[PDB]
Amino acid sequence: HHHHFNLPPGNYKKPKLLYCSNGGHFLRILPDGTVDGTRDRSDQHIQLQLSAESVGEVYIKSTETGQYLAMDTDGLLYGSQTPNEECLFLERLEENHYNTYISKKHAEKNWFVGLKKNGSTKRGPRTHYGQKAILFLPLPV
Repeated sequence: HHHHFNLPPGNYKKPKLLYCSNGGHFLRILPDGTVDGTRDRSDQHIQLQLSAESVGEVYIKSTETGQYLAMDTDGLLYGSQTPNEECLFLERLEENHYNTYISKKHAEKNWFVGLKKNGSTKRGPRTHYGQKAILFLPLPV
């Protein structure tokens, strides 16, 4: 492991909104495969079904479109029509409270799912432990 194994509480039974502490955006996977954040709680593309692969590993799937959150080779989040290596994230507790999502594929590089204050996703290399951008709270839909 390149990362700790503090796991967040909760389960994957229900879809979640992934609310980002940073700008208060919900992670959104748009139908065209774009990923960003929106503050609009009624948005139909922020309802995400997480599911476990191995313990601490998740897929993050748009319930609306079926797209999997994925991070590509250059660290960009995208919506994938099919689950692939890029779609696995290490879901961890952070600051004893939040959820973070580390690209499994790029775990050694500490590439996280992150939203900027302006609602744009962070590119993997731009994310780091310590950032607000990487901190998510899974909220009930």
